[PDB]
Parts: sequence; C-alpha cells; structure tokens
Amino acid sequence: GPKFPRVKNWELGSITYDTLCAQSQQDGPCTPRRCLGSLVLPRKLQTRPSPGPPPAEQLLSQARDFINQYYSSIKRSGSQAHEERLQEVEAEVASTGTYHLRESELVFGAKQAWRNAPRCVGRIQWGKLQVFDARDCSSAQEMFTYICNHIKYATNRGNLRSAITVFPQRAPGRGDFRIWNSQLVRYAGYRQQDGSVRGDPANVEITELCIQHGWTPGNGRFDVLPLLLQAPDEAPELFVLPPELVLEVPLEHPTLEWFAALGLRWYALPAVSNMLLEIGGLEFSAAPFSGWYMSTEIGTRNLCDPHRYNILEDVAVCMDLDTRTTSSLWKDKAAVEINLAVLHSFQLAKVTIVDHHAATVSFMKHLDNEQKARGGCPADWAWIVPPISGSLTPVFHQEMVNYILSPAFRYQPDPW
Amino acid sequence: KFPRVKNWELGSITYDTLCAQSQQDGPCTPRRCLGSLVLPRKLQTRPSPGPPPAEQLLSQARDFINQYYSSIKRSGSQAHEERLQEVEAEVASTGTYHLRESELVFGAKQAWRNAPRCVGRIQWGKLQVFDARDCSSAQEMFTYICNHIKYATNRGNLRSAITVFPQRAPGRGDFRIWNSQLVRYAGYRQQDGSVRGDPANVEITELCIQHGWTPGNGRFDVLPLLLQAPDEAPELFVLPPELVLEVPLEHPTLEWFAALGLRWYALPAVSNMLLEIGGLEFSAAPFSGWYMSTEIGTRNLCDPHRYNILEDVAVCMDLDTRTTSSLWKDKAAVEINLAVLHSFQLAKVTIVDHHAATVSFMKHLDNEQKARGGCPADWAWIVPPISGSLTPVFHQEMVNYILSPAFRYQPDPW
Ligand code: HEM
Ligand code: HEM
Ligand SMILES: C[C@H](O)[C@H](O)[C@H]1CNc2nc(N)[nH]c(=O)c2N1
Ligand SMILES: C[C@H](O)[C@H](O)[C@H]1CNc2nc(N)[nH]c(=O)c2N1
Ligand SMILES: NC(=[NH2+])NCCC[C@H](N)C(=O)O
Ligand SMILES: NC(=[NH2+])NCCC[C@H](N)C(=O)O
Ligand SMILES: [Zn+2]
Repeated sequence: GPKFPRVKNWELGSITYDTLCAQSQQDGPCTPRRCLGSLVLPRKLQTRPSPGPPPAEQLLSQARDFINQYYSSIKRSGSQAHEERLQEVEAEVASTGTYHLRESELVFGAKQAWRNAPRCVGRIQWGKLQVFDARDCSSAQEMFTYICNHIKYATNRGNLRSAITVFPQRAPGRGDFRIWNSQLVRYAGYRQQDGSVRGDPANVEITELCIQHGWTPGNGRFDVLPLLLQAPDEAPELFVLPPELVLEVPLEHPTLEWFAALGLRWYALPAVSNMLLEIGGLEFSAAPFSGWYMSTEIGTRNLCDPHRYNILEDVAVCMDLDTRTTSSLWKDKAAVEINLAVLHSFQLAKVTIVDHHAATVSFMKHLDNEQKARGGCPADWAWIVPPISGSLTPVFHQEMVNYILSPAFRYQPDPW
Repeated sequence: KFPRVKNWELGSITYDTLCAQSQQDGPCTPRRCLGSLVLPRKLQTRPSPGPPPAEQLLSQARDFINQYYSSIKRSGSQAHEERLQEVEAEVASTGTYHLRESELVFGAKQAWRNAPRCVGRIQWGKLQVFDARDCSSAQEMFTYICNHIKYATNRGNLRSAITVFPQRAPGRGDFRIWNSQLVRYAGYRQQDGSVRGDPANVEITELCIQHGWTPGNGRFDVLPLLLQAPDEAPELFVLPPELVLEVPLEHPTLEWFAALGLRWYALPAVSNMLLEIGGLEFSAAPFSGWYMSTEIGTRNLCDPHRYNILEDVAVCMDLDTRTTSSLWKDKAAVEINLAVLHSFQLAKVTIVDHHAATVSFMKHLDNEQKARGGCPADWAWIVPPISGSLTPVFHQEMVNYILSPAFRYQPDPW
C-alpha cells in the first residue's frame, strides 16, 4: 500500500500513515542496523558551539524553507509578498551572513517548535502560546526583568498560561545569551560531608556553580536557586528571585493526615530554560518556555526517582507497608498515594495541573487533529507514556513515529 | 559506530559493540524511528514454497556452526571442520541441511538470549529443549504438546521449555500451531457485538467452532488446539483439564474480590512464533517459561480491549470513578496486580512480580555486557505496563538490533 510508515492503535484497531515524516530534514540516531530510540541525548541534534559563521549556502536553504512554511501557514505561498520576503532574506544573508525574523514570523516559529516537540504531551495547547519578544534585551540585568515579567504572567496567580520569552539570537564571533539554570525555578542540591545530598540531587552542579559565583547558600531541602544570566561576552551575573513571584504549593494527602507533616512541597511553574530554539537557521540560545505541570512529573519523577527526592520508602513506612519484599507492591502503592497528593494539593491551591489520564487523552485528540492538518505527528513513545500506569492510559496502545521537524527545541551544551 | 549507553539512575555508561554482529535490518532509518511499532511491515517471514539461495543459506549456516563450536571451546578443531563440510555437502545436494540435536539445543537457548522483548532472559541458560522433529502427524504434535505442558507445569513449579517440530521445507506446507498460545480463554461474540471471554481470542475461537468445536458460554473457557500438519486442514484437540493448571483469583485483604470469580492459567506458552537457527526455519516451535504478574494483572485483565475489568473493581472498592484525577484506575490496577501475585503465591505456582523481574534483567544486562559487549533490548516492552519509573529498567538506555539465532513473527496460517 502507501509508502510511508503505517501506524496502528492496538486498542481501537485503527490505522494511519505518517506522511509528515517525509518533510523531516535532519537525520536522527537510528539506522537499519540498530535503534537508539530509548537514548535521552543521542549525539545528533546537539547544536555544538559552532564558532565560524554557518555555511551561507546551508543557512540560506534553512531560511528559505522556514519562510515557505510561514507563508503557507498564512495561505499566501507563491505570492509576491512571499517571493519578496524570500529575496529579502537572501539579500541580507549575502551582505551580513545572517538575517532577522519579523515579529509575526517569530510567533509562528515559536509555536511550530512546540508543535513539533516529540517529547511534549501537552501539544494540544500549541496554538495558544504567549510569545514575548525580547530580541532588544542588551544586559544580563535586562534578562532578569523579562524573566520576572514572564514568571508573573505565566503564573497568573495559580491560573497558569503558556509562554516563552525570546532573547537575542547568535551572532558570528559574538558570545551567546545564556541561562545557566535548567529551569527558571529549581531547588538546590547540597553536597554533604557523608557524600549524600540535601534537597534536589539533580541541581547539584548548578548549585555549586551559583556559590562559586557569589550566592550565599541556604540549607533547606527546598530552597529556590538564584539565576545565572549570561549576556554576550560577559561572565554571568547572579540574580535572586523575589519570593512573591515564585508561587509554591505545600503538599498534603486528601485522607492520610500525616502526609502534610512530611513537609513536602513543589513550585507551580515549570520553565525549561536551557534549550535552544532554532527557527529557519537562526539559533536562539536563551528562550525559556513554560506551561503547566502534569502530576506524574512531580509525584513520580521528581519525588520518587532513586536519584531525586527518593521519598518512596519514607512514605511506605508511614502507610505501614511491607518494604522488605517487592511482591507487596509497596512501591506501587505509595507511588499512587504520592501522586494523588500532588493532584489534590494543586487542586486545593487552585494552581493549574493535569493528570496523566486527562493529559494523555488530550494527546490522542492532538494526534487525530495533526493527522488531518499535517498527515502525522512526531512523538517519542518512551517519553509520551507516563512513568506510572502506562497501559492504563491510551497512548501506551498508540504506535508512534519519531522524527525531527524544524522549528524545534534542541538540547545545547552548558555554557561552562 | 559503537553506541554509548547510559543509566540515568546510577550515572554508569557502556558501549554496545555487540550490535556490530547484526546481519539483519530493523524498521528504523536516520529519517525516523519506528521502534514503538509492534510488527515489522516487511521483516515478515514470507512463504517457503521455493528453496532459499544456496549461498544465503550456506553463510548463515557457516556462521551458526562457527558460533556453536565457539560455545564448546572446540573451534578450529577437526569435528568443526568435518561439521562444516557435512553442511556444505548437504546444502549443495538437497539445497538444505539439518541440525544435530546438540546444535538445536544451542540454537534455542541463543534465540531466547537474543530476544529483545523478553525480560526473563537471565534464565536463558536453563532451557529444557524437547526435540520433536521426528513428528509426522497432527496427533503426534498433540502428544508432544501434551508432554511439554505436563513437564513445563510440573505441579506449579514451572520450568522453562521449548518443543521444536519439523523445520520448514521447500514446496511443502509448514507444520503450524494455529493458536497464539498453548492455553487461551475463548472469545465469543454475543448479541450487542460485545464479547464474552477474551476479546483477543475472538478470531481463533471462531476458527475452532468452525472446525467442529462445541463452544461454551463462559469467560474463561480453555480453548482447544488446532494443530496443522503440512498441506492438510488442521485438527481439533481438547486439552486434558488436569494438564491445564489454573489459578483462582482472590485478594489478601479485600474479602469480596474472590466474588468476582476471576481465574487465570499458569502456563504462558507462545506458540505462533518462528524459530530461526543458522538459516533453517521452524514454523512450529512452542516455548514457555513463567508469568510476570503484570502480564495478567495489568494487560490481560485491565486492557480496555481485553477483560477490561478496571471499572468493576473500582466500584467494588467504592472509588470516585467520576473524575480521572481521583486515580481510581491506578488504585484498582495495583490491587488487581496484588491479587494476581497473592493468588499464584497461595496456589504455589511460579510467578515473578515486575520489580523482582526487572531487577534480574538489570543483572542480565551486566552479565551480558561482560560476555558479549552488549545486549539487545526493546525498552518499550522491557519496561512494565505500570509503575514504570519505579523499576530500574525505566532509567536504563538500551540498544535494539536483530541477532540470530532468533525468534521472529510469521504470518497466520489462514
Ligand atoms: C501547557 C501545558 C504543557 C504540558 C502539560 C506539557 C507537558 C510536557 C511533559 C510531561 C513533558 C515531559 C516532561 C519531562 O519528562 O521532563 C514535556 C516536554 C517538553 N515540552 Fe511540554 N508541556 C506543556 C507546555 C509546553 C510549552 C509551552 C512548550 C514550548 C513552547 C513545551 C515544549 C516541550 C519540549 C521542548 C519538551 C521536551 C524538553 C525535554 O526534552 O526535556 N511544553 N512537556
Ligand atoms: C522464565 C520465565 C520467563 C519470563 C518471566 C519471561 C518474561 C517475558 C515477558 C514479560 C515478555 C513480554 C510478554 C508480552 O508482554 O507479550 C517476554 C517476551 C518474550 N519472551 Fe520471555 N519470559 C520467560 C521465558 C521465555 C522463554 C523460555 C523463551 C524462549 C525459549 C522466551 C522468549 C521470549 C520472546 C521471544 C519474547 C517476545 C514474544 C513476542 O514478541 O510476543 N521467554 N518474556
Ligand atoms: C533511559 C530512558 O530513556 C529514560 O529514563 C527516559 C524514559 N522516558 C522518559 N519520559 C519522560 N517524559 N521523561 C523522562 O525523563 C524520561 N526518561
Ligand atoms: C504500541 C506499543 O508499541 C505497544 O502497546 C507495546 C508497548 N509495550 C509493550 N510491552 C510489553 N511487554 N508487551 C507488549 O505487548 C507491549 N506493547
Ligand atoms: N509541564 C511542563 N511544562 N513540564 C516541563 C518539564 C518539567 C520537569 N519534568 C519537572 O518535573 O520540573
Ligand atoms: N512470561 C511469559 N512467558 N510470557 C509470554 C507472553 C505472555 C502474554 N503476555 C500473556 O500474558 O498471555
Ligand atoms: Zn528507532
């Protein structure tokens, strides 16, 4: 039959063909000899610090491609405005080596990048993104105001709104704009005398980096880290976030009264801030984005991973479960309750949150929408299926095709 | 070239060099990954009415024979030389050859070892291989299958076993076991198009009734076996109720769970896959080990397209099945899985929970990294259907590729 990947949903028995993967213009990590689909950071997208200006010839084709995408999105492909905009980009790349995006083109690409994100289960909201332009920003100090502005708008007092803030793109020879922190809001990791860690083990490096840069560290298990903002060709400056802007939620269980005594808590705004946003060849090294949490992110990964807060055993001891044997599913039982606590604690604090059931269901809807609009959707199975109750959600039964489409968010090396 | 594989829970790293030995291609390409697809659009095992190119077959045979003599530290020896010549000789003359019982036993164990989707491979070295190649009739197959079931079950102390029937032969129908598993509960399509029993077995259940089986009206009705001998319509055989050990499902604390009257058989025995060793193909080579609790309690009982008993239990547990955020589903999924472990443990039948099971797989990865420099694993199948990140495999990067000997999927006989 058709000569594109055949995709099946074993739950409903339905079939589809992904023709959108044909538009992919960037190889991934797999090969016919072996699949590397479960790898987190395959050395592919890795936008290494390319010093010398991009091959004019190359950047141009990537640029003419994005432009075409833009005019098609506005249903004016082949028109005179389109061809002129094309001539305009080619011209500016011939006399400078780079080029600039128009306001509406940035908003377009910003959304396409989210839309194209293979690992994001919340893409059904892709059409609703508040893009804040900040390509005028000229200081690590200015970078701090924008971020604070963003956190204020995105948080919206518990009624979260998706957004992204785009800072200046890269310029040949000139240093990048960077946010050293992985997220705009993260908890510190304190290395100990015994070698263990206090707080979030994930953020041990950045914490060590904030201290080596002037921050006077605290000693709690949930201290909000300061921000390290790097303007072009300058050492980064350290900025502390105003406690009022950083909204948090204490965690309690709906019926296990003792859970509140655990003193666990999490912030409301998830803001990935270390990824690179690539549009038509241009590379925006600092373009933090944020939406709203999906409960398993907190209640299973952050709170239960062996290398994170790892609270599974403490909570199981409290529920008086048999932790001396795996066949009692003590881990499964506690993990469920901890997740319920996160859901319940955000609902009570009136903060936006979505569970893995509701979430995944909406992603199925997003899949069906994209099947019609683009002929498929690039999705990373291992990442779309929730860390708990996999087959209990519909995505587990949906085969998925993963590939790279541009615009896009890519991982990028740490500035240090 | 050699993939770097990391474990994010420990921060460890390794280089899979074994993937280098892959002579077969998968579904992925640099343009896009198709690793989450269940079946190969093309990797199918097309008919064998015609013989396979003497060259192709000959190289896969030389390779297997080389592998076999390595495993017994007798490489380059005389026996090795003379065994290669025997194969050269048979191939050239009949366009095929045959395996020595010892070699077959070696293949089987390797096939299991190379199976990317099997999480129980730490046991790969302990496989009871039954040679049933001197089988000429469907009635004979039934006896073999009946003995395998008896041996495999062993009163509840399951033991891994595989039975290998005649290999495939040019212009000759394949010996085939029509059923997907040796034991499976019937799926009867009732009035409102719904289904009584096991929805996955609606088709096979209909083929049996079509060949004269007297169906029942129950959810858990042990289906009969439709064994087929070359170029001959299949035969119907009913499995002796005693040989079919079954487990009644109840709950450690929830008194009413038994009420639901659920039950499940003890012997998991895939019977529709094809075993390929050194180019030879065995269209009928059933194998069995023992269940991992999640296969029954999560997929079989809770899949929406299986017994889909998730809501019932939730209601009995008096759960807020109103909204999703009450996690009524996750809650019932756990109990049902516990009930499976409890029931099997109470009936003294072998079973392994997913935590215990994935822990042994981690070891296997280690043992294999040291023995071959890697281990082909399908992450989507190795990670349990529930409590995924709660197990260690969730945090383990894996490489997937095809090695031979190997188990493959093949077309349905009808
Ligand atoms: C509004 C609700 C949204 C939800 C519920 C959602 C949810 C998710 C989840 C569950 C993940 C994986 C988290 C993890 O495993 O670490 C993810 C990853 C991602 N999301 Fe979203 N997302 C949302 C908004 C956004 C926005 C606003 C953007 C971009 C403009 C976006 C871009 C991405 C990208 C690039 C990734 C992958 C990052 C990585 O590899 O760590 N998401 N999202
Ligand atoms: C000793 C106990 C064993 C355990 C606990 C075990 C467990 C598993 C599990 C959980 C799966 C995934 C099943 C599914 O979701 O469909 C699997 C797949 C598989 N196992 Fe095992 N296994 C065992 C023994 C064996 C034996 C004896 C063989 C072969 C000689 C074998 C060959 C395979 C293969 C080829 C697959 C993939 C089957 C498919 O594609 O449907 N396993 N095993
Ligand atoms: C090793 C494995 O790829 C890794 O643990 C992946 C699996 N799936 C995931 N899925 C999501 N959403 N987030 C993750 O961090 C991961 N980690
Ligand atoms: C579509 C998806 O590939 C499919 O549902 C897979 C996922 N993981 C699985 N894992 C195991 N162990 N067994 C299966 O049958 C599956 N099915
Ligand atoms: N819903 C989101 N936008 N998530 C972004 C990633 C959040 C990250 N997994 C965390 O637990 O903090
Ligand atoms: N442990 C095994 N031998 N599993 C074989 C596959 C069993 C199949 N998943 C079932 O539940 O019927
Ligand atoms: Zn792949």
